[PDB]
Amino acid sequence: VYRELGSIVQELKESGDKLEERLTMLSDVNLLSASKPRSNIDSKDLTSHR
Amino acid sequence: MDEKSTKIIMWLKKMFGDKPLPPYEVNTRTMEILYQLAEWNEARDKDLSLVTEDLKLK
Repeated sequence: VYRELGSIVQELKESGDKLEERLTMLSDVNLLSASKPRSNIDSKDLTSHR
Repeated sequence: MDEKSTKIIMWLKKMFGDKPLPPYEVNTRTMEILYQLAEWNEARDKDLSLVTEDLKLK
C-alpha cells in the first residue's frame, strides 16, 4: 500500500512541476500581447539608429 | 584659413593614400573649391557607410 501511494504522489508531483514550468514560460513579458510599441528605440534596433 | 587648409591637406592625403600629393596653385579660390569638395565627400562617405551596413543587415 505504501509503494502504490508513493507512485501516485510522484505522478501528481511530476505533473505539478511541469505545469509550473509551462506557466512560467507563458508569463514571459516578450510573449505577452502587443504591448504598445515602446516610445524609445531599442539598442538592438540597429536600423532605426542608423 | 589655416584650419580649412589643414582639413584639405589631411583629406587629400587620405584620398591619394601612399601617392605624393600633386603640386597645385594654393589660392583663396582653389582652397574654397577643395574645401567644399572635402566637406561634400566626407558627408557622402558617412551616408554611404551607413547604407552599406544596413544593406548587409537586411
